[PDB]
Amino acid sequence: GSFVEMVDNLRGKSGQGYYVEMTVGSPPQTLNILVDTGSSNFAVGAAPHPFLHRYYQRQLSSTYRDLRKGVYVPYTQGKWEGELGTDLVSIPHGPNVTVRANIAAITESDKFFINGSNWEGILGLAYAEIARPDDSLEPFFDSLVKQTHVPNLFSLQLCGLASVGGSMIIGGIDHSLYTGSLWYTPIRREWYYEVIIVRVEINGQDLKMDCKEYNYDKSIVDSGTTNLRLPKKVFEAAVKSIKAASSTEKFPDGFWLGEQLVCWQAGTTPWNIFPVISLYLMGEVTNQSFRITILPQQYLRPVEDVATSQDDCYKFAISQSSTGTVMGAVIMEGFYVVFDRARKRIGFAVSACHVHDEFRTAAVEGPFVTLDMEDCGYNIPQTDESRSHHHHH
Ligand SMILES: CC1(C)Cc2cc(Cl)ccc2C(N[C@@H](Cc2cscc2Br)C(=O)O)=N1
Ligand SMILES: [Zn+2]
Ligand SMILES: [Zn+2]
Ligand SMILES: [Zn+2]
Repeated sequence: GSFVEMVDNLRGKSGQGYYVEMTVGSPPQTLNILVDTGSSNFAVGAAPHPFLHRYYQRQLSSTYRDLRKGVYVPYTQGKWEGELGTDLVSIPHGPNVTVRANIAAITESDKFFINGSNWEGILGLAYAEIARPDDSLEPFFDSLVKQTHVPNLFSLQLCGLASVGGSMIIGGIDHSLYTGSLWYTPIRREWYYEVIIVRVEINGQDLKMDCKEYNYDKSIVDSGTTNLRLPKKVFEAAVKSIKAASSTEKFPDGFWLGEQLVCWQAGTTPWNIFPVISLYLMGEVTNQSFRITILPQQYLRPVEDVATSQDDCYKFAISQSSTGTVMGAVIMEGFYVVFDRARKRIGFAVSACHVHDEFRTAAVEGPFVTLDMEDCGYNIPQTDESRSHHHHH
């Protein structure tokens, strides 16, 4: 389990995320577990399901312990529930260690497991504050670091239903996985991997919004979300600008809504008419920022259709949010992303696995200096619910 032993430890399907192999219990049960930086629970399918043929069998693990407490996790479009416990956990293609970690055994779920996902669980890599049922349930990566000498850092190379590969390096940075500059942006608060967007450009034109609109009500880096997701005012601005550039094509509404493909004749897709998008992230130095630039190849995603082998067909992978900006697989695929928990920051470098345009490339570039501008962070109104709960830690 060197960094060479962790290179190419991820796999996935397109638009259904990336998974890593983990062994739970003794004797080991090997399971394919989705890597999810936008959540904080380790949870694994643990009863029969029509879309699963393997799951975690608690009864076959001699080292399993029941915490005698349930957890229930509702999402916008489904849910899971289960029994908490602890078991022994290792990553065959990751560090050479075993840890005792919390595991939610998923006993029931709705619209969580889909047809041909090929993962049987979720590895929440975010921080304790967002773990269910409360932040006292220690997340997997926190247990890894407290129990071993593994450095407090991990990095993801996610390479661009269709197969996809990648690398999760645990406790390090592998220079083979990126070229050129590694740029860091501060983690704003340790809950999600929350960051601050100071500027957005579409083919060099500034959206000119109050910078707080970009981060309303947060901006996060989330490997468990497919799209780039944008607060509604920002989404409208961006689509208006993207439509302007590509105006030689008049797409149906449903395309802009992510509901419909649009096609061209095989090999003739007019990429040059779709703009690059640059997101400027707050730099470590107080005046500075740096930009990540994504190609339209990143935000226009291919689906090989069924009455269409003659055609190249695409889905628009930028969608509206009412919960902030989410930089999902659409952003991360271009990049080597370093989650530097130890130093409270997130690095970006251009990935060595590159989905590149004939003329242009996805880029990581700085610094850019701002005499002033602003605090671009948004302060989420504090509920009485969140104010009262004690955090004796
Ligand atoms: C992290 C995870 C699995 C959490 C989740 C829970 C539920 Cl109930 C439904 C969809 C998702 C979900 N949706 C992704 C798409 C997706 C479905 S499976 C892996 C991925 Br990435 C998204 O909204 O972009 N992601
Ligand atoms: Zn293996
Ligand atoms: Zn108290
Ligand atoms: Zn607490």
